[PDB]
Amino acid sequence: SKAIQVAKQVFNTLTEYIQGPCTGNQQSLAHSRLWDAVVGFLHVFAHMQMKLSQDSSQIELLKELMDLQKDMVVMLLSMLEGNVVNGTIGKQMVDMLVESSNNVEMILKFFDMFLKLKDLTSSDTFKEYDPDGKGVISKRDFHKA
Repeated sequence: SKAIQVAKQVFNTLTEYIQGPCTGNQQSLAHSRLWDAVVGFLHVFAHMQMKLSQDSSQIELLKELMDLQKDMVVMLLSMLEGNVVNGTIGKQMVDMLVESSNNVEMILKFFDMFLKLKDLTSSDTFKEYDPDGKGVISKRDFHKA
């Protein structure tokens, strides 16, 4: 937990060098080894989000991993805010998505799991499946539903 907070707080002070769109300060950062640092950070997130979503002892930890995951993309959102269309900084950001192809799809397929959780719970074909409604359904009837 203490190793994430320093990576989060160093990510915040990377945004503030960029945000008010000082264009030279995002030229000289796009030519650095920033992209190598954020390529490896996704590789942590795609693997870690599965295995810490197995017990409630890690779900205290996973919120801090989720919080850094939000705090990473706010930075590279702030690199894009001076583009035109086929802009240079727009091109390289696809490059660290293609040179990091295989690992960005684990989190997208991870977010699809819990986004469908609301309406299946909000579907009356499921709402009266085992119970009427109390805080309890089943495992085997929850399986087939």
